[PDB]
Amino acid sequence: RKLVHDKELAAEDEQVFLMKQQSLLAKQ
Amino acid sequence: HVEGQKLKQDGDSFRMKLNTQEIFDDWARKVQQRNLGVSGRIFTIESTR
Repeated sequence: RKLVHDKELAAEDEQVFLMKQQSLLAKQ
Repeated sequence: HVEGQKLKQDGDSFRMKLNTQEIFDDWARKVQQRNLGVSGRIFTIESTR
């Protein structure tokens, strides 16, 4: 039956989004 | 008439008080002082503590 195993569906955190965005702005 | 001459003097005084060419010059100088240019970049992360 291979129960669940749905890749742990979750998005990047808004603080994590802020971190990645600050990284991009540094790259900008 | 003396009254007409006095009225002309008063109107000239009001007009000198209301030149406003210097006002337009002040506005143009303020624009020159501003002299901004932006928006080549859109998504600008304004990261502030």
